[PDB]
Amino acid sequence: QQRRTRNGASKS
Amino acid sequence: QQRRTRNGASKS
Amino acid sequence: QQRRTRNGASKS
Amino acid sequence: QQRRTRNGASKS
Amino acid sequence: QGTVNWSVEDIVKGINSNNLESQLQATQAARKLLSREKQPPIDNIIRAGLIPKFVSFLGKTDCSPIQFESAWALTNIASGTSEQTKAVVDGGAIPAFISLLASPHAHISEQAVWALGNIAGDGSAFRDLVIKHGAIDPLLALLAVPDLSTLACGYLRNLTWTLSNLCRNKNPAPPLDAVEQILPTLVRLLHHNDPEVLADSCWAISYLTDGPNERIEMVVKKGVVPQLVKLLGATELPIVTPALRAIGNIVTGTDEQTQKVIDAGALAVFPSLLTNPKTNIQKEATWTMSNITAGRQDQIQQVVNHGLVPFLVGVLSKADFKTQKEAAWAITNYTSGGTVEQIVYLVHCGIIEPLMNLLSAKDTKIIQVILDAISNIFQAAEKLGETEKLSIMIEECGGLDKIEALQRHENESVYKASLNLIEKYFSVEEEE
Amino acid sequence: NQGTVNWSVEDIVKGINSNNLESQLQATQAARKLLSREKQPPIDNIIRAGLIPKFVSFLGKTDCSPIQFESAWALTNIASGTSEQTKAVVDGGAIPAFISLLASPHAHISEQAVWALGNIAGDGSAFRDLVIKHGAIDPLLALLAVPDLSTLACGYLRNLTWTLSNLCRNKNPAPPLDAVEQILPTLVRLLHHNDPEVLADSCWAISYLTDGPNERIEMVVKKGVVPQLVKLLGATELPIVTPALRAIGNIVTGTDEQTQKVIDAGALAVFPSLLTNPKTNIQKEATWTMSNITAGRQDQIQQVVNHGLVPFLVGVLSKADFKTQKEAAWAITNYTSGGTVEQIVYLVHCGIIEPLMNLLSAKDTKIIQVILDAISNIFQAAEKLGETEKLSIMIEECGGLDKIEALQRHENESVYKASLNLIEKYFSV
Repeated sequence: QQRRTRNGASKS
Repeated sequence: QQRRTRNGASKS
Repeated sequence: QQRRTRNGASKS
Repeated sequence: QQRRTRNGASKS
Repeated sequence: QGTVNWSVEDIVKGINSNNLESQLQATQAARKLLSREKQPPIDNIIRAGLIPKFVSFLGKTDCSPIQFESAWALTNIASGTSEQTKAVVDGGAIPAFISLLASPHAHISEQAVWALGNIAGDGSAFRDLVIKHGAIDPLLALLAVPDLSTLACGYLRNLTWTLSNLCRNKNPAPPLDAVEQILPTLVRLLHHNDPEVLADSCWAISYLTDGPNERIEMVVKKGVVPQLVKLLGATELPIVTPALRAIGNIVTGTDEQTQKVIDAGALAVFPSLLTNPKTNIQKEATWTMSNITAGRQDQIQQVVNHGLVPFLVGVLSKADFKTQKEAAWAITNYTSGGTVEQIVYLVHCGIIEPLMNLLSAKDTKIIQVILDAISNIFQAAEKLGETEKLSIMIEECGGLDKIEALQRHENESVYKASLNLIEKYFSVEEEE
Repeated sequence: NQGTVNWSVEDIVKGINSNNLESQLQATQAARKLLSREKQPPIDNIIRAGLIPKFVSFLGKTDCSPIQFESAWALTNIASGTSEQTKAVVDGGAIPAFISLLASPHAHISEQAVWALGNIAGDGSAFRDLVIKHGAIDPLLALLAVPDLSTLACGYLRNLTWTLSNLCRNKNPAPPLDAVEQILPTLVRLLHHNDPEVLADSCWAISYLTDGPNERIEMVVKKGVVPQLVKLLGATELPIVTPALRAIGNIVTGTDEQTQKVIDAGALAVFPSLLTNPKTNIQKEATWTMSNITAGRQDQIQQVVNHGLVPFLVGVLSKADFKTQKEAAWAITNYTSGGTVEQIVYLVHCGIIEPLMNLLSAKDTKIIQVILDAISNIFQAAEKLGETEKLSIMIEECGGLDKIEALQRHENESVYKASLNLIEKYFSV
């Protein structure tokens, strides 16, 4: 699982 | 990065 | 560890 | 390396 | 029609005069030129050195007309390029406009609000300058009334919009001090009847939530999520778009903040969002769903219970590639965090073939994402002894020939990912 | 033109299409000189004149050794040109004609046939497989089938070895296995010959056959060629070291067992000179090989240590060009990845830290990941030893902390996550 910002990068 | 824009408005 | 071919990829 | 023209000995 | 006007030379002659009337006529002719449709000679007006003069007129409290005309002219100059807006700032316009916010003439006050809005909207730099001149206290004071419906419609809209620009832009983001000071007023405007006020308010909140989880907490702590979800189900697109962005931003936060969106009933309206005629809304909504399926199992279960999985499968099947990529992500997070029983349900919703069809894509990232999903699903199959069943399904969707083709191809993750799948789950005889 | 030499193509076709053998020979001679021109020989003009099939037919005339020779020379030069020009020779059916000429009692004609086949086979996998399909190998090996190779002329032996190496060259597809097993035994012999050019060509052939899957590597290795390859590795002739190093480099991409056979042959004793060779491409190849060796067992890493190679790797990492530095970085990562704690402590003692940190400034995302992985591995060994603080200070004294701090604002994901992980753990308050 991986949350991502609107650019599809990542949050973490 | 990521669109939908409306920052400057001119009065006509 | 990782063995690589001359092109620097990885041993398939 | 791959081929050689003959006189001689070269590459073409 | 749509014409007329003076020369920039005549206006200059008129403003340099000592007759107040002559200065007013010139300032009017200025406003006519800068307001004309179109190609106004902004740069020429600047070259004349008229900005400082306009700014000095803003202080002419003994003449409301020239204050108004000057405020208008400067607004239109400030509405242009950064270089043009900067000329207005270097002319000392900012503190002069802020002084005008408290004018007994509402229309002059409104114009100053507008002007400050264009300046702050230029970027975080000029935004911070506006805040550092103490523009916030006067602005909020104008909204410090019992009932907002007393204010004029255009007035309230301009104020809401200008505030939203004080919340806009990053690197740096607005000061926490300013955000904390503005938020209480923003909450009020979120509950106003006017669509444009609601739009600008949602935009303002989408800005403030577009950052670290600490900034998201400031917003959510005021209890705005329920209202945001209400505006999510609006029929008018200008409201839904920023509302969805705000919700989308909040969901990138923690599992706790995500839960508040779910509790607010956001999942009930997402079917219309995932099937919205506006492709940009589908991408945005699919992206949000993917960050929800990255949460806890209990959160994944609420996605199942609200019946969103078939809609997610739908996006994956019949959407533009950009939206499909987001869907693919949502399913990987789903299969990664989901329980075995949640993955079985996923397979029952017909995920495989749409998933395999994207395996023919030209994008490398989406392929990695899909192989991961396939692997996660196979892992759940092994705990059921249904490995053979799943393997059959995949070749019944033409998916095997697609995995076979990925045995070649560039990139290293696709090599081992594909190679591991056939060895564990297929292999034997097929062609050589 | 006129009754003179240095003919026009028009005069050559006239003489060749004549019914007079004397005039056919003169024309072919004129054609051979022309194709033996120093600069821009008119190959396309001669092809476009349709002379190839006439040349190939002459190869069949055992009644006239001279025209057989001249034609074989002509075709050899055409076959030497572009793939299109080589193809024109093949389409003219020249291959089976050359093969028939290998058994000629005229050695100088047999030699020229070997040469021709070499050029054709050298064009690529396709034409190489054509030559093999026409059954060229048996006749070729039959020429080398002698008790003592020194009886053959040096020009004759060098050609055979070279042509044979081209039958081993190229991939997609590689040479057929049965053909390789047929050639290898002869290849072993030529590897033990005394001529440096023969040795060079032999080494190239081995480097080709080993450039592939582990199965093809085992074919070569179980012939016991590794010890000789290592001997050729320590030669002074660069033309021998290069292919020998390539062969060794290929073998080491295989299994740990095969790698051990390289180490048991004493290859690690010559690598100090290879890693400091004046030619930059030798250092790269040698550092690449070392990276694959340090991807092996801990006991194999220990032999890299025992032969004193670590300070040389640190050396390459410090002063070599970026290309070679990349290979060196990989060697360190594999080392720290598979090594024991004690082996990693030794690595730090050899001063690996500062040279590693300096490469974090490089404009290459991949090497940055590699180094970050190496540093992380070292810290893990420092954890077990309970000396992460000592390692932290070292990094600070080597100017490393500032660079890891900069990689936090890096575009790549693996770079910024790895950096963050290191600061929080070891460089917090």
